[PDB]
Amino acid sequence: DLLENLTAVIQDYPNPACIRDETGKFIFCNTLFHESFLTQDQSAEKWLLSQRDFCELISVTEMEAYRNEHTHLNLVEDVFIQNRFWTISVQSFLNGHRNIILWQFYDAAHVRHKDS
Amino acid sequence: IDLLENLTAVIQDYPNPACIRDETGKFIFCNTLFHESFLTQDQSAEKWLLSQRDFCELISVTEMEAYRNEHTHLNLVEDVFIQNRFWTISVQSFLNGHRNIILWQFYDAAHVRH
Repeated sequence: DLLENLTAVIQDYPNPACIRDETGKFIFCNTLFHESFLTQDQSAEKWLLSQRDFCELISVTEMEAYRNEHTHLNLVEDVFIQNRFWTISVQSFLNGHRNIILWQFYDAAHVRHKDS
Repeated sequence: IDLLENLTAVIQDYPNPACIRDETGKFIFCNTLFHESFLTQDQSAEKWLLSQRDFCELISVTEMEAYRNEHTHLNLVEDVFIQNRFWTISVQSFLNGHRNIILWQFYDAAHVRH
């Protein structure tokens, strides 16, 4: 199914990434997500809740991404986490009516905007 | 078990046009919405690309990404006019074995929060 395929992509993905469901559960976090963020033997949820400003930002972005903006690119830009600035894309995928939400973390300097 | 196969499955019925190109510039897969939005006459994606007059930046960015040895960049090519409307196109490279594949995803716009 979609979840298995997305997991396979993300686990071969060379930056931190994770998959969530509509309930806030972290379904899967890739190796680099663990190595970047989960270095206190802590759960992804505990990590998230410890990052006040980021949690507040990504919570709203994630709701916008999966409820409204399936055809818009949803980014949280230039957020400081774990001694670096990140930019995070948030995208939802449907399996039937089940939303599967992807967070992909990029170095903020590795995301470039440019007109046509 | 291919990265390419898994990625194809993810984007197949995803509600944005999206396509995958190989490192040489061949279209290797276009999703359903890509066909519906862009290939309405069953023309090749290759001919559709050649017809575009607003693709200078997209093409330049894609060439650079096609040869990258690291796969962590996201390039957003904003306000590309195709036919009669604007798209924002993201460009990402993925490792498939030892070669690169390039994913284009087509959005109505990018929404940035700080």
